[PDB]
Amino acid sequence: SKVCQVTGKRPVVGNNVSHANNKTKRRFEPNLHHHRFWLESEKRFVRLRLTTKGMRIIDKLGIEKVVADLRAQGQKI
Amino acid sequence: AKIKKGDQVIVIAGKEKGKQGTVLSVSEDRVKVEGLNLVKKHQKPNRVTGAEGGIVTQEASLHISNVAILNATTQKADRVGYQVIDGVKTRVYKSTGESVAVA
Amino acid sequence: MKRTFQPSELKRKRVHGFRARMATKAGRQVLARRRAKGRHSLTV
Amino acid sequence: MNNERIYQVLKGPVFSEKAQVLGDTAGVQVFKVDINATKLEIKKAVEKLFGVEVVKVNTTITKGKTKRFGRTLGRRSDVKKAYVTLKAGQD
Amino acid sequence: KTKDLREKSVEELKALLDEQQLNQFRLRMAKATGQLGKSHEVQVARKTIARIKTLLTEKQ
RNA sequence: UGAGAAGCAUGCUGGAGGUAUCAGAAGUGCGAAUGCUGACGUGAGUAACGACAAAACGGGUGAAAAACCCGUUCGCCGAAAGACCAAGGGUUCCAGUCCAACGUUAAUCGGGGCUGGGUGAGUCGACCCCUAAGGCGAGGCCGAAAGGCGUAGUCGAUGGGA
RNA sequence: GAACCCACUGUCGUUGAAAAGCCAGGGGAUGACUUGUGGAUAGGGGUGAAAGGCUAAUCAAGCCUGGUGAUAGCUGGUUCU
RNA sequence: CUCCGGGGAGGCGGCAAAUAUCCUUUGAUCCGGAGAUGUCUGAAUGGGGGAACCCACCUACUUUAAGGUAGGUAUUGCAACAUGAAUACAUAGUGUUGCAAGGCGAACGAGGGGAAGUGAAACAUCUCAGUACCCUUAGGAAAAGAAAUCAAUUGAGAUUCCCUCAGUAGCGGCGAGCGAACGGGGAUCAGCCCAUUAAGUUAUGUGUGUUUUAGUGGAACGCUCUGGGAAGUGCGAACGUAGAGGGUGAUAUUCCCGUACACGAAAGGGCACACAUAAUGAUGACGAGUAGGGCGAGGCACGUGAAACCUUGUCUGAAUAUGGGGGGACCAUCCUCCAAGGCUAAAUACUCCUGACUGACCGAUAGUGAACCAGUACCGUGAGGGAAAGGCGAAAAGAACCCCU
Repeated sequence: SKVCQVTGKRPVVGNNVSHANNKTKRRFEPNLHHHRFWLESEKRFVRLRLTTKGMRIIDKLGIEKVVADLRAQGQKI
Repeated sequence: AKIKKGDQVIVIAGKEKGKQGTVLSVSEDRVKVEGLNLVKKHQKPNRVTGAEGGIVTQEASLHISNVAILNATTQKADRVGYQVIDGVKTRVYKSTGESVAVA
Repeated sequence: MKRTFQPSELKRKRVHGFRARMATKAGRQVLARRRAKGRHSLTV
Repeated sequence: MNNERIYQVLKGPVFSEKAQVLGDTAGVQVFKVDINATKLEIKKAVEKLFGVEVVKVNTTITKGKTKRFGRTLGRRSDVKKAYVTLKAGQD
Repeated sequence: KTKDLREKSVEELKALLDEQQLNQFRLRMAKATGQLGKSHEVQVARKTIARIKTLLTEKQ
């Protein structure tokens, strides 16, 4: 499913609103994609499915911290 | 206020009120008394056992509330109570308190 | 003339049978509805 | 082949014209047996309980009839029969 | 008869079990043949087997 | 008896409940809605009795015989109106006994009611070993959830194997 | 030109023997052939040598149950003095 | 079937009589409690499969022929242990042991998705309506909850439910319609913690109280008339802490079962209180990719409106107590509060069920579809649809025997 491993973002629902104010169901999707990160402490590449906000959090906190946090929630990475 | 299988009772209601006899059987709320409440059965002859039928006479059951225990001392109807004498529960006459005379 | 019902026991059991109903979620709801109504026969 | 099972194997004899003819002419005994009994079980039960020697066993199953008694419909049970051939002249 | 069986030991009980089973089969065959007037002995044996089994379970 | 919706008395039937007065509440009044359920009329003892292959007589039984049984004649099918298998049905199979209902008539007859019998395998078929189309599918990939697809496998005869 | 598969004409039948048939004639009959068993495609979808044909005697949008006692400026009916 | 307790003359369940055989005062049938047994299918879990069937393996014992008994053999998640590639360390993978889960069920709760018929006398904004329906998942309740909340005499003091405020202020093709809050009166009342860790809660065992699962005793009426039968007529009595109800050949406080009242438990369960032993609360130590902002949407009674406040799909992005949030555009001043970490009873919602009682509720075309062998017969490939059918008599005393056929 389209779920980010770092933030938990997922598609949401909303409306298309026309100029005549007709309303139609739509979805908003995350900016999801796969990326490989070098885990030094284990000497290996780890593949994650995440958003660009997830990348910003990784740049802010470091990859090993995020990996430990994810393993703390029972994720197999 | 039970009535048992060998008691001497007197009929207090019905077509045979005023007569007495010996209890023959007690089942549910119906009682059979010897020599009272006779009916005529038209028994059809039985093929398998022979014993050709006929008109026979036999007793019919009455409602248990229509008979009363007979007190031998006074020859009157009476009610029945219970009393614990020694360690045994016993049936007694309510009118006088004497233990019921077993026959 | 040829009529609509041409019986075959194997086809009957494979389309409407107990294990066929149990295999899907909607079939399990069918069985639940018939148990609730009290049918004496759950399946063909 | 436990003794309990051996005692449950056989149910009773069959009384009929065919069974009587087979018994009188060909040394064949007809038995009613348990619906799950096997030929080997029937053979061992007969050998143990009647003290004879069995040549071969033949079995058949007849489905029970469905009859309407009163306003209700009922079905009888299935019955299994055993044709047991005895060696030479026995029983 | 239950106290009579309860006084007994395990070996005697397991012997009586087989004897009662043989007797039950004999009774069934006799009734099926049709040389039996009283059928209450069938019920007596049938209940005796159950009593012996209950006592065996209790003792072991 | 009263102006009316109605009231009062009493004979017969019936066999255990009914209820003044004044208040109170309403599932409170039926001829129609091609209204709803049951019963019964008219048509009327009228149409019809389901392939135009076809019947006749003697004897029997029986309350009763055009239709059942036995016999002597006549006619019809014969690439099916004969004999088998699969599928489907499930006791309709055989014997004794009965004729209310069922049988487009009667019935002593019956695929009808009741009672009792009857299906015997190493070699026939199934089960079993093997696989087709296709199904399911450990991990897996994808998807708001339910779920979709699919690898290794595992099922699946209409086919191969004493 | 038989079996088999079709359905061109006519009489009959139309509360039928039959909710599509019988009879007399008719077309194909080694092929783009007929047929058994088991599978696949599901409703604004399927399939169609194409007629809006077929999709369980139902098709210009199948059937069942729910929303549901839809709405009807329309028709009918509306009970003692 | 067994043990314990109750009870004291009959009994062998019903349709369904009778027969026959039996059991029982050496304690039967029956009633209550605790055990024993408990085939096959079904989450079905050894593999498979057209549910109630087909085919297996392993171990211990046993049999002598081609077997029997007992146990084990599913998947996934977690923990430990063993083993183990590309690849040297490793890791992936593989296996064993232990623990846990899956399914079913009325309503109520929380969350993820989400219509149209209809109204507007047409219809697209709007309404219907976050309704119907689908999906996931708790508990006896759930959710919420201890102010970065309201108010505006500088006052109140967590959450939830009811009455008012009020059809008011507002929103709205300013149409049809939608519709608050402040304040006041009630129900119930409670606060406690962030690494040495609190209130509380859940299990275990013990000790007290209460209740529950059989039961026992339980008063007092006679004459007379009518009558098939008296409980009804006439006359005269008795009990009452009992004149509730049901039955008895017609209408009974004194005929029967009962009723007021009094008494009762081998054994077992529920609730409450106190204590003890675990666990949990509790990976959490004052809250940064956070508050705020641009773009697109959703929620607020509030439809972009002068539109504050809350949530976020996308792009960004602070200060950090000399600090920060709110008071319905925005600024200044005043007042008030401390977000980016948690736990918490009651007042509230419901009835598949069990016991007692009640009705200006129905009385067989009514009341449940179903008073009766009913979700049955019957209809349909299937999902599904879905009936009709109560009454002899107080007691079978249910018509011996004769006659027509």
